[PDB]
Amino acid sequence: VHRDTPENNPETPFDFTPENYKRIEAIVKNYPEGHKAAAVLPVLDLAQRQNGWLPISAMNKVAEILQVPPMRVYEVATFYTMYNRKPVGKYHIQVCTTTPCM
Amino acid sequence: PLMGWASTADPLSNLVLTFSTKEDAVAFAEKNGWSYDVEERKVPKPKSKSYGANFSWNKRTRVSTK
Amino acid sequence: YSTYTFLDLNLDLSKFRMPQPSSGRESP
Amino acid sequence: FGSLKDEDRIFTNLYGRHDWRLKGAQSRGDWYKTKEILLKGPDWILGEVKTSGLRGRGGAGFPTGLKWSFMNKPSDGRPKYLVVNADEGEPGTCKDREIIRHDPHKLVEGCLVGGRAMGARAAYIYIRGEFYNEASNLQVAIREAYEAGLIGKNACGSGYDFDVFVVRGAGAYICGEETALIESIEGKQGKPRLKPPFPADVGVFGCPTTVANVETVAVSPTICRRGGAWFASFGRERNSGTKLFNISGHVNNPCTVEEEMSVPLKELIEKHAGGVTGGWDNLLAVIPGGSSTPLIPKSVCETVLMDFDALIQAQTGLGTAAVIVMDRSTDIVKAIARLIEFYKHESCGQCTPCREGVDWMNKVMARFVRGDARPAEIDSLWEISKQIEGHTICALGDGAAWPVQGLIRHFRPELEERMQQFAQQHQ
Ligand SMILES: Cc1cc2nc3c(=O)[nH]c(=O)nc-3n(C[C@H](O)[C@H](O)[C@H](O)COP(=O)(O)O)c2cc1C
Ligand code: SF4
Repeated sequence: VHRDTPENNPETPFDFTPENYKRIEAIVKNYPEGHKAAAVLPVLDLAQRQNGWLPISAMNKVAEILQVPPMRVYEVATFYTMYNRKPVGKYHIQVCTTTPCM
Repeated sequence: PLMGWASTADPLSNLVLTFSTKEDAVAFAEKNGWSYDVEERKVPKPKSKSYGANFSWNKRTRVSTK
Repeated sequence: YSTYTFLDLNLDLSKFRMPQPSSGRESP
Repeated sequence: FGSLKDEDRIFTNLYGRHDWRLKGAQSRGDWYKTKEILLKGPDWILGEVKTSGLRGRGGAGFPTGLKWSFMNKPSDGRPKYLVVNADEGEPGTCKDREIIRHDPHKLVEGCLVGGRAMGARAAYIYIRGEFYNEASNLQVAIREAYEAGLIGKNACGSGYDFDVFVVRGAGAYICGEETALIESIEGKQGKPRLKPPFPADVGVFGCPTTVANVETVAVSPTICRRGGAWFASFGRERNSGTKLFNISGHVNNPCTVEEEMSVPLKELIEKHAGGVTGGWDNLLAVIPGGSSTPLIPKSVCETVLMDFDALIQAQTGLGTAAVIVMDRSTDIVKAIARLIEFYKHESCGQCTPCREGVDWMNKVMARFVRGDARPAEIDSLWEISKQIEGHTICALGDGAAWPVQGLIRHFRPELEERMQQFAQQHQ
């Protein structure tokens, strides 16, 4: 795997279902005001859910919602694991292999 | 105009003496008797820098992705 | 068990019943 | 320690498991006396746990009793929160998620009854999103009670009540530290801060927080509900209580059991239920901690009680509260590399000792196991491990070497002969 994008879907395009703009009212409701500025962890992942893997125009979209310069997103999606930047299948299966599982 | 070495007169041109201080700096220009000039030493502001002010409630200084 | 559909979980009882928030500002 | 046990009765600190999963009046145990507790002065709860003095389940010492009556004594301008790990970082831990799976009604109380001591404002929990199904249900458990009016904003009978906001991670180790979790609760990348800013109770979300653990805030209400004088039951004058162990990797029926302190490993492993591998002649090479403690051979471990400071007597102690063992076929050198190959993937990567310093080992560990170039390396590889201690910020480095530090201890030859096994082979 490599962490650079070869201009796949700069304009995919992508958008959220108008059923989802009523939840993002609730998420931001969690946090205090003025620091809000990152709900990114659910909000960026909810977008994975609506789609099933998020292209680069998904990473650019939430920035327009969250007003953070979108290297403060492309970063967070390349740190964690659960998000899948490339495409996937209908079932993405795991085999735990570790000292006990070994 | 044979190679491009830059040949020169001005037989001093390369000397740097090293003194220990100003009071004893000008000491050697007069005593040998030529004109001169002076610059001044510089050292920074005090200054005030504190990590741990980088995470702030109402302050405007709050870093991200450090 | 519900693969998609976090909705009412997030937006039904939570949306109305998460008061206020005040949360202040932080304008900044 | 008394009778060298650690028994298990129906008198324990956990109410029920197979009885009732859903909501209700907390038919017998829970939500019993509340308005009397909270209405009395808050510091009555503070130091009232000292009758027990819980060391804490966060994988360390530092009894939970101090840090809450610790700073966060005053209050000035800015709210205080609660962040209680639900996460599991250590391989084979598994103690967590059993508390939540069949009995969530306990912990929402555990905060509310607990949070009053902090004088806190809100309640955050945190859960690795890798548990989608079980973690999804807490919200119901929140609602199925909270909706009844049991919590917030006065509930019940006080002027102080506040709700709990679940969150989730993804590829986290982040519970691997406080002062990381409070960072990735925020939405930055998670690189844990420096430990002494202002340690974790000054620099925080916007404002002071305290990072608790699961059964540190789980068992607090029931230990403030009854307490005693039974709060100190088993274990010596130092460590006292009954925690949960979860056995894994060789047994008849590896499964959790509530067991009090100072229990020897030779009766405990064999019990609950059997020893199904060789109870002896299977060589019983054991790991006290989950990933945080190196091996013990057949020596005094089997008589060594599981009391904390009893383990510091051996070359390593364990706060993780887990057990992994081995018998015969498992090649330890083969079975410890995939404990190290794990570390290389879970590390932040800020610090120069951790990053670029763990791989130097992990790249060589695939020499020994395979069998490959000559000894005198072992003598160096020990020094590397001796060279990362005060040099890293978080504990993940201090938890990086011990497995290798304590492999070179306790087994000399198994390596020495294998480097020959390929040496004679080359010939
Ligand atoms: C690799 C690693 C993984 C960890 N995983 C967890 C975890 O899953 N849950 C947890 O509560 N603490 C975990 N910690 C340790 C945190 O320091 C701990 O949660 C925090 O100190 C809270 O301690 P306390 O609430 O018991 O006082 C982990 C530490 C490391 C180094
Ligand atoms: S060890 Fe160094 S790099 Fe790995 S996580 Fe702790 S700090 Fe970040």
